[PDB]
Amino acid sequence: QPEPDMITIFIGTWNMGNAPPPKKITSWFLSKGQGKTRDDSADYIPHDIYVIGTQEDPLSEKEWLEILKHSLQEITSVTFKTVAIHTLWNIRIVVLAKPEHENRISHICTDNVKTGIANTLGNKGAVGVSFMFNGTSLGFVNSHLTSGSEKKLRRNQNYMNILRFLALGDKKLSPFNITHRFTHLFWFGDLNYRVDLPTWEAETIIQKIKQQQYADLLSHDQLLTERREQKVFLHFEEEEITFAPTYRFERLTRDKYAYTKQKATGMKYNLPSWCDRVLWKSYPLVHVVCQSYGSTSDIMTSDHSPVFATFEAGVTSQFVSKNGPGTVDSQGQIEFLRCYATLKTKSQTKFYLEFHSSCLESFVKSQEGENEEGSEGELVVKFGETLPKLKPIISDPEYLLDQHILISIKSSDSDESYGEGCIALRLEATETQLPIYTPLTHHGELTGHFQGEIKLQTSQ
Ligand SMILES: Cc1nccn1Cc1cccc(C#N)c1
Repeated sequence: QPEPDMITIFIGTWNMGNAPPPKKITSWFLSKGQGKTRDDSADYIPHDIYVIGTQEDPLSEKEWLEILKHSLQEITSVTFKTVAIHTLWNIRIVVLAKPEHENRISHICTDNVKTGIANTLGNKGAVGVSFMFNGTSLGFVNSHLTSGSEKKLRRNQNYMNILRFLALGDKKLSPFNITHRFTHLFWFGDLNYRVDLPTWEAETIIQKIKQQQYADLLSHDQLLTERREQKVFLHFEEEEITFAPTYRFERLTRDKYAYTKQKATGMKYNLPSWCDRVLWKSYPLVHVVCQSYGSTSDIMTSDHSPVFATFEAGVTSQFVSKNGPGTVDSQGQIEFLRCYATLKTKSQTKFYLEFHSSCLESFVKSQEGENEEGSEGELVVKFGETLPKLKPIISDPEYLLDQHILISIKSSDSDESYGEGCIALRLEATETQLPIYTPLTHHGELTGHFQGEIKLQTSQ
């Protein structure tokens, strides 16, 4: 029975508004309603992995697991295995997989981050799950960020605290936060970004939604505008939104947006908004295609509609050769030529690199580079031809070209990372000097660049 080279992943996000669900929620798992929807001809075909994020979830873990498993069994006739379930307050993530994947899944990690301080600590934050699927790392984050049209800066701060402090994936990757630890990272939830238009435009906004004319609303979506200005979710993707705003509805219909200020809302307006979102970030040149992104029309127990997204995602097998794992394969090498880092830092310490990869027995520390002044005020750290030759565990090009090298640039004085990036080994050629590039980030913010050339030797 062959190992897959592709899987399909369902991502769901639903703020349940502290209400039990209705008896039927199958439309959610089938990607039916508004937006980019799944073809009817696929309805019996199970996804490989279902990841369900809920917010304001009033159910026990047991109660929700029963509803999810029975939902998927009715759809697919498959009894899904529970990979992980993790709850922080009323924020929950559930990972379910086809039984045929049970022995493909390992290294399951769960964590949560509570956001805010005092007043603002007690119900917002994130839960997450990570695991290996054969040779591929997968990470999943469900976050409920700060509410309120006038708190986009707080939401961006929540994002940075979640990606700094959520402890998922391989702890040996110590310089790297979750935005570098996974082949595929899915981040979803009630991100709570609003359509930033005047309160007096509420009925105009409703009109536009009834006409399915979303262009002038999306141009004011705080998540799209904040992402465009590189304030949040740097280097994440999102599919185009072609579904109505998922918030704020009157319960038990989808016919009415309830936007007016009420004591129940702290006298705040809730203009129609795309609160409920799915984004992702995959390593360079790994196959990831969004095949649905939409909202249900028939689940109305909450003031939010459920959102679905599905993805094709490239996966690799757990590779064994006569040599690695357990030794190097002398027929393989990774060389870096003419490499330099450009850092936004004002500091004057020496810097060294760390190369981390599951194609190495352990990470590799370089010698210090040579600092020069850049023409426009920057620090340029030159490595020239000084970088250590990396010794992969397996030389087979069917393995090695699918791998990635994570790069950290660290201060010699403090050993702290100033920047983290990732280089794909999916090169146009082997035994050939080829340009490489990655931006560098720290706490998910741009801190500089790493560029140079690579020369990859495989056994072919
Ligand atoms: C195969 C195995 N033995 C111990 C732990 N695992 C990984 C695991 C745990 C729970 C659910 C799944 C699935 N699906 C996989």
